[PDB]
Amino acid sequence: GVSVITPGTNTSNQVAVLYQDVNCTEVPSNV
Amino acid sequence: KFNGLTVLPPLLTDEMIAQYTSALLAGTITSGWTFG
Ligand SMILES: *[C@@H]1O[C@H](CO)[C@@H](O)[C@H](O)[C@H]1NC(C)=O
Ligand SMILES: *[C@@H]1O[C@H](CO)[C@@H](O)[C@H](O)[C@H]1NC(C)=O
Repeated sequence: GVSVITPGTNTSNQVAVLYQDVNCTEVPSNV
Repeated sequence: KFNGLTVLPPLLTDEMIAQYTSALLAGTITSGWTFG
């Protein structure tokens, strides 16, 4: 699954992304 | 693990919950009912 973490569009438009229980070496800065 | 089925982890780990119970237990051994 893929989840999007946002502070709210009334604060910012930046976003972070969680790839759930996926090893972070096979996803396709801060990893 | 499976087909479209996943298990999400709880927000509090087991370490955090054991920390909470040791804080309750040290509060009661040492202050009685005053800390609540
Ligand atoms: C939402 O926007 C309004 C006006 O743009 C502002 O007054 C309010 O503080 C904002 N809320 C947050 C949580 O930033
Ligand atoms: C992801 O794969 C690498 C390569 O084998 C491994 O070293 C790493 O431990 C894996 N991730 C986790 C969370 O174990």
